[PDB]
Amino acid sequence: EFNILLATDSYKVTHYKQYPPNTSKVYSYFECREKKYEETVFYGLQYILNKYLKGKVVTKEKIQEAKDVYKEHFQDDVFNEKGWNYILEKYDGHLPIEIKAVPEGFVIPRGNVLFTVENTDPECYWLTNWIETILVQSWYPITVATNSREQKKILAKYLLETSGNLDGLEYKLHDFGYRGVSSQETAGIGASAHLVNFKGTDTVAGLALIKKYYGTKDPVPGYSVPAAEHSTITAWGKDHEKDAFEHIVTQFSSVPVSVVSDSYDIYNACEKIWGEDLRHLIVSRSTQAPLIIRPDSGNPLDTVLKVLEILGKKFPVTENSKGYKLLPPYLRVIQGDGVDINTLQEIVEGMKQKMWSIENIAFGSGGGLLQKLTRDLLNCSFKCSYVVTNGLGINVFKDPVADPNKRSKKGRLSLHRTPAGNFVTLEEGKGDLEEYGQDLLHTVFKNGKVTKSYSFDEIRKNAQLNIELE
Amino acid sequence: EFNILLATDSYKVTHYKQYPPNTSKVYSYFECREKKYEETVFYGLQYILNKYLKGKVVTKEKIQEAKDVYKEHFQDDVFNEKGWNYILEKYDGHLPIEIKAVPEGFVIPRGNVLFTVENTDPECYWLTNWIETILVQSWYPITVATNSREQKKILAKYLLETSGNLDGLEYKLHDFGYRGVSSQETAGIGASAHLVNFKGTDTVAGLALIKKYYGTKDPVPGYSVPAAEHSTITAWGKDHEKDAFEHIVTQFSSVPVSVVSDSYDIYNACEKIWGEDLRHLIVSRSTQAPLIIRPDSGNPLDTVLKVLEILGKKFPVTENSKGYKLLPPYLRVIQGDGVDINTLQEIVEGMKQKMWSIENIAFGSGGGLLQKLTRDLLNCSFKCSYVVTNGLGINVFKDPVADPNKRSKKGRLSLHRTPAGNFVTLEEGKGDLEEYGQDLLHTVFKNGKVTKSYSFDEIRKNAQLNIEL
Ligand SMILES: O=C(Nc1ccncc1)[C@H]1C[C@@H]1c1ccccc1
Ligand SMILES: O=C(Nc1ccncc1)[C@H]1C[C@@H]1c1ccccc1
Repeated sequence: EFNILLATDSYKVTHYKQYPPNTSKVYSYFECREKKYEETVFYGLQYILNKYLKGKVVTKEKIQEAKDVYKEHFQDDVFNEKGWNYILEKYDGHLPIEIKAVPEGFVIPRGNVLFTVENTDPECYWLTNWIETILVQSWYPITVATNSREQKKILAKYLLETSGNLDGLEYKLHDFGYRGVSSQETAGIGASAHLVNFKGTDTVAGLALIKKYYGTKDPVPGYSVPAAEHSTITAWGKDHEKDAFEHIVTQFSSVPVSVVSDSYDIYNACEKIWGEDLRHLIVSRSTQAPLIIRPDSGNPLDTVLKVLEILGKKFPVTENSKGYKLLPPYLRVIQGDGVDINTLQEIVEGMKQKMWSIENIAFGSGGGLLQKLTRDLLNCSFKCSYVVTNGLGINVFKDPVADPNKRSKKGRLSLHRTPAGNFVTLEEGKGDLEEYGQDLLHTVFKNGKVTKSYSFDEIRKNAQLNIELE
Repeated sequence: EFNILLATDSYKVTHYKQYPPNTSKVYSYFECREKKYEETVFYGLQYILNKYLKGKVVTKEKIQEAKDVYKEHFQDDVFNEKGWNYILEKYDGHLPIEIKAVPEGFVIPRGNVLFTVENTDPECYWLTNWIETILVQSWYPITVATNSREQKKILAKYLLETSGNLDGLEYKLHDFGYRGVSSQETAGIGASAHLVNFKGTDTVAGLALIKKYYGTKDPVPGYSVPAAEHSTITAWGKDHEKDAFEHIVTQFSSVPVSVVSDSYDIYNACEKIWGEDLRHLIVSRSTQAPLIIRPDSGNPLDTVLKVLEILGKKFPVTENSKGYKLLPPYLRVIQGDGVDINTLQEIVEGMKQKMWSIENIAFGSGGGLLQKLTRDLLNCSFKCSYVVTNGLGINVFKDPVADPNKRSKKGRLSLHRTPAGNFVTLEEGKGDLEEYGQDLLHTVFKNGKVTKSYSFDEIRKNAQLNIEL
């Protein structure tokens, strides 16, 4: 049982006593603060609204539980029982909050308002920032989606250059991160964010999240193929690696199959086992059912290049129309060790310099894709910009003397199109002057109800690369 | 509804067809592989066993659900419906698996077996590695607990050096990480791991997890105090920072209170607002209720030193018996911006060089404590080391030519004390020779039941520092 009264930073329990007396409104906003990663994919708020914020989220039992915990946690009675009881009694436990947000999947430059939050009842001035903690966790799906999309840009650039098209782009970066994230819940959220950009995942948790909170026309948003792990090779005994390989490709003779080949000696496996002993089982395969050789150790670039060099001398290689080398269609490689945005770039550039088409390769990324990310990467941050006290609206902000990068925006905010068609965030309520047309934010949550939402299909469309659009 | 059939890496769905025919046993183990972090705190498995693995985890509906998902996900029928149905029918959906583990809270050098997993029914040879993905997520609480403990070592060293004792050590690193982690579930897990070493947290989710899965004799495992955020200062208006400060310290006059002081100018706030205008509200406070000034921007070391310098000239400073400067007991500082294990070390060393006692300072850490960690830090890894095929046991392993650091252990494993009192992992079933005393791994899970559990108090005792001991 999730309890929103226990889902905030402890200190926020004490904030209702700290605001100016007679404050009726606290209005706050989220941005990926300006400080690469020049643009961000807005994704993941819909999950939070539906799972945690909507409907009757306050009960008598939840109030009592919070009261009991905080009494011990603070060694003192500081919890706002009356304020929560008010929400329970007046609104049947629905949060009197309004949230406006940019559409999910939208690609927005850094330093723009992405969503805003304010209380709709003056008694609940304290509620706006109570829910900061839970809303700020949107940093994670935003950051995974953004970083995944940046890798898609790299792949698109090199695939286009070496092959002349973008065929298969959406399968070129595969999610291997299930074991390498910090929890089951994180796995689902992160995998779903990667699927905004790609269709390949082994993190099964992502599928159910998308189906429940977003939805797609297709039965599932992501796909995989049969593949070995070291245990299914090594279990055969060291002297029987060939027997393992033969068994596995024969079991999966009519679908693609990935086979980890570095259990003992990746180079021997490629040149002698695949390239000689079992070559007859590989050259007979369909182009719809390639063997995908998987190295998993060594310097990622050096190993990929050597694997390709080996395979190129054992199998028929062609030269595509762009002048790049191409393995036969029944044979491909996947590099799934040590892959992050930096090493991805290094590998594709190294392949290009050695005249290997990016058609030859796919990438798997685990920790690099879903775990090795923090809220600091995009400076995802939630701040109060406007309050009303004694009936007077005041534009408020922070501006620390030793770090201008932490300055926050002032007043009521709105998001607009500029005359050149770019985004601009207007501060100090200046959107009301109507010199920049209509506010692009939409009300997505109001008084316990989700008022606007997006399918996963629409999110994917919003998050497309320009090069995909053209 | 969590469905264990959907809680694995997709490729594992296909592995039942890949093992050698006539394989009746797959035995696997977890270690923090040797490659700084020389010893690791084993913590978090009990959470996973109880939340996800125990009891009736297979149902007819869960089997059909997985069958339906995998058909679309693979565009093919590759799912082992028969194998899962066997578990449902024979074991009432309880997993025929045995897991043996070192006690939670134990501090073990890198490269040792921490837990092992094996099937208890020959039909379920494939199940051992099905659950690799979910068990390997134990890397997270192990790594948080370990990294938190390493920071405790740094704090203990410098606190002892500058003050002569370790009073308050368990409150010196406070968890600020709730907003900076990737999910609600991660928040609870990570916060609980930090609480193995410390008692201060604002990540409330950690308390409920500990209460549910571990338990403590005291009502709660972690504590906090009232504190401001920028919004409760800035809401007063730029020209009214002093009014906000005054209101807040007066509201919380008899308890400790942390007040963020850098909204506009941290140095002005310390020297003029706290140090002059409101000084009378500070020097009147109890030792049990200090003002805790909180900078939150600028170079962490430079800002801490400048804050201390300012306060030292506006408030009476003493020199303790070790020769280090000490603020009055009603005034302390907390640095809660940009703190990780590296910058923590930098700050305490810088303070020491400038003759400031570590008694003066506490640290808050958020992303650095709970998020900026990966499975690679301690090389947490799960590997098959033993199989039985055609009734014969075989010791198995990987040993990639280009990376000896990825070599895995061979055969049946056990963990023992050495004659000098250290730890050793015995391979190839050599523990059976009985030359190294009892195996330190205990059965914690067998056939759907959690067979051995630890309280959070026991875990804390096991994870103590030597200096504490
Ligand atoms: O290579 C694989 N899958 C694959 C390959 C090519 N296209 C799609 C999926 C799986 C063996 C890789 C894997 C998957 C999940 C975790 C760890 C390793
Ligand atoms: O300083 C604080 N708490 C504190 C201070 C000293 N001892 C214990 C807790 C809270 C204001 C810090 C905070 C807490 C949670 C998230 C972000 C920032």
